[PDB]
Amino acid sequence: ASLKEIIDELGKQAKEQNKIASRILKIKGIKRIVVQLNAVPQDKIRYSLTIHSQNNFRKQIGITPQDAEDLKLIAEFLEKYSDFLNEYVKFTP
Amino acid sequence: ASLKEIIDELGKQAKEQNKIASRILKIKGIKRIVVQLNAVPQDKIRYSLTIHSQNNFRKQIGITPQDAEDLKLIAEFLEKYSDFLNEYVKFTP
Repeated sequence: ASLKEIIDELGKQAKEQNKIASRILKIKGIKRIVVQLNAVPQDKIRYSLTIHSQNNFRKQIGITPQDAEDLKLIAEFLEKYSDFLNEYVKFTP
Repeated sequence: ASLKEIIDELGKQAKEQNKIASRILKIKGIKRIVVQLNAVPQDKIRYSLTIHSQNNFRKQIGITPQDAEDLKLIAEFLEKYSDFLNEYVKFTP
């Protein structure tokens, strides 16, 4: 599944259910942080990326120094898809 | 306030109160993401860094492509202090 494909599936699902539709993005090279894409309905669908631990998935992530490389890789993912994303979808304000 | 100084103040406060003691870390160059250091008591004090939005401070942050640079700067902060931190404190597992 390409990013676009996941976007499209999560938008569809969120629209049909009128609730948050989420999916883990399998970004290469990330060791510990789990990245999840969410489609959030309002009126309208808005997207966000949330980060998560493995150990306490539903809780808020507690970052440690060992997450530095993961964080850079998330940053790089965002830049690589930035132009596409900003044309293709709208994010939570 | 140096990092060590904030660490020491948050450890002291968390120990005296038996509850989470938090403080925003004023890391230079970060535009939007708010970084907060937390001291969490168990038995023992464990530290975490959490990230936050300005707009929905208490909610979970929804990352967007515009946060890429902030994320890199957090990564760089973590690497710059990594050796000190891993000697000086213990993190949430």
